[PDB]
Amino acid sequence: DIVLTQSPATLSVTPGDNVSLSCRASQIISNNLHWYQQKSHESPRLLIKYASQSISGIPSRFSGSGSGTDFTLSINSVETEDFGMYFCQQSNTWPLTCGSGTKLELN
Amino acid sequence: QIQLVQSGPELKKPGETVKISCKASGYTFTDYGLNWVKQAPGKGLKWMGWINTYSGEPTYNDEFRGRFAFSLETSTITAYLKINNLKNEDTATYFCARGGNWDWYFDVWGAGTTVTVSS
Amino acid sequence: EVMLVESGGGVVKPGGSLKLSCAASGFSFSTYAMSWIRQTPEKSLEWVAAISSGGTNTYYPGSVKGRFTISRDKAMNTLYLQLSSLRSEDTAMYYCVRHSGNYVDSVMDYWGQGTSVTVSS
Amino acid sequence: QIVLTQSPAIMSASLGEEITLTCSVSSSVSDMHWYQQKSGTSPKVFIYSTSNLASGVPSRFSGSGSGTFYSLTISSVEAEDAAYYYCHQWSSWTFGGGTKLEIK
Amino acid sequence: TNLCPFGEVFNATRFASVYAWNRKRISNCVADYSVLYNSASFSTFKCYGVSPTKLNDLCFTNVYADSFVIRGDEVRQIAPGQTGKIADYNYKLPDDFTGCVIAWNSNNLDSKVGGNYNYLYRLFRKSNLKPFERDISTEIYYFPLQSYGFQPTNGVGYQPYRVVVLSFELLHAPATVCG
Ligand SMILES: *[C@@H]1O[C@H](CO)[C@@H](O[C@@H]2O[C@H](CO)[C@@H](O[C@@H]3O[C@H](CO)[C@@H](O)[C@H](O)[C@@H]3O)[C@H](O)[C@H]2NC(C)=O)[C@H](O)[C@H]1NC(C)=O
Repeated sequence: DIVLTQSPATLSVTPGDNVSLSCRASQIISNNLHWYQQKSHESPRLLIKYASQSISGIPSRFSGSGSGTDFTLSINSVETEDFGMYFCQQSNTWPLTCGSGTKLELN
Repeated sequence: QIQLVQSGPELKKPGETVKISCKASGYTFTDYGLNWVKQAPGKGLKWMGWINTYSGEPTYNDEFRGRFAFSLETSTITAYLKINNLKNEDTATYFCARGGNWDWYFDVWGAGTTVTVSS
Repeated sequence: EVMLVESGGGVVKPGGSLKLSCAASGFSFSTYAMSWIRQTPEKSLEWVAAISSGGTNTYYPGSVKGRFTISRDKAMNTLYLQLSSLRSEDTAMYYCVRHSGNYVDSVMDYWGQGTSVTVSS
Repeated sequence: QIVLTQSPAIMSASLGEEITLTCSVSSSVSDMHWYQQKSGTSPKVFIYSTSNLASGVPSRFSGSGSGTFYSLTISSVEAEDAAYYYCHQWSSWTFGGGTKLEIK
Repeated sequence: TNLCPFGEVFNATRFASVYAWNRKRISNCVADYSVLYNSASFSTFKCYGVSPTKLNDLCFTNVYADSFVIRGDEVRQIAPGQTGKIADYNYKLPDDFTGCVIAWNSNNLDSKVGGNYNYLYRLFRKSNLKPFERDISTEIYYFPLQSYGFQPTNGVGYQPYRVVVLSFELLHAPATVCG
């Protein structure tokens, strides 16, 4: 099965910066990666689907691109509530599995 | 509205059996199956396997093979989780996620039951 | 010679349950597939259940879905079909058939005698 | 889904005649079996794979057909052959309406 | 001792449709087919030139794992020597096909009560087709790419049967896949 490594383990941002994130795989999937964001001790939500598209209710800076085996989530000019834990999980092979996790922290 | 109302917290002793409910509403129950996610504290998520929302057959992960069961009755819109032989390491939140039967992204989630086990 | 018998067909009021059992004798049991067909009082057949050779795959139509749980036995060379949560139309004569191939796709050669279950009062 | 229409409900055939029995499908299936049931006994098999004959049945029950049409041929009708006849394919969930062959 | 990635073609969420089947070329593997054969969760395991217990201990150079989704009634006609609605317009095998065809029942995933209208099959063509060849040409013949009308309660011959078709091949090259 695939394992998903996020790097690095933590971040340190000031509000208003354009900083991107990294989720790399161990198999090559045809853009079947999604992206989740979980705050403290509650349920995560969906941000973008299939690593390039997006759904309603999402702020405009949350967009991702790139297919293959290395994928990057790009957020620009971040907000004072977008911080927390961010997740990537793939949907190509079985069983489904999520990434280890990063922590978006505000300086 | 579309939501997945859940059960409340639990507190068991090692050797018991829990039953966690997850009731759906709004959307028609046959178009989208359900999932289960075990979030160990300070850890990543794990996909506990899905359940076909019409027929009722589960499909477990390769790691949660024994000691689990995905029951379901469709007279009332309600799906269960049954955990046999509770051990010391199964203390986590257990969400239920509305993953589709053609897409497999967990679109709309629930609340989660922070179950705890103690001697 | 291939020999199939049936039993358990009684009377249950609607809402109750009943278990049948088709005992097989005369062939290698764990290699061929079996299925259960009911016969309406207007004599129109339809499947209610079908199980493959290894007991891994079960199929039921949309009219009896969720309650008719078929089961195969390895040891004592019988075959159980369990029914529950009956309705007013499910009174029928229930045969026990055997396929010739190791899946459900092949034809049904040997048939049982068939019990008649009645839902009334 | 699939429905199996057999028209009419009862075909008429006095002895010595050659009659055929129909079986049609809505969506095109690859083959169609043929079952025979008398009044009071369990049904038995006559023809599988649209042309092959089952065990212990005389050599006048040889049908044919493909696509959306499957025919059941009997050359010399005998008065013992007065039974309800069903055709049923793997992809059905429901048998045909059943046609009983009577002797005029 | 590295084992062949069969998990990327036996364990996939969305198998492609029959007219646009995905092909995965395999080389420099070690393929223990006894893990495949002794799984017993497959419906039709037909082999067409090697015996299904004998296929372990002989080498090859490149084996193609074609894979697609067809109706259960049509799994038999992707054998060699049979021509039907599937086997002359979508996927046709040559008469000296060397390999095993593996299929099973998959009513769990690919079924919705309103329908699963995304698996497509080429109904009409101008002429017949030469084996091991595909054509994604969605031009008017009369729109040819009709979809399978799938349902959870439709028929055991009309449930989707996800079939992966191996294709062994030995050419003038050093054979690698032995096991
Ligand atoms: C495709 O995925 C399925 C899972 O959905 C794979 O089935 C699982 O395969 C693993 C190993 O490939 C089996 O694990 C083994 O289980 C035995 C106990 O039976 C254990 O002692 C071993 O140490 C090992 O962990 C697992 O049992 C099996 N599960 C089922 C339900 O079959 C399947 O192998 C995959 N297909 C491939 C790789 O071609």
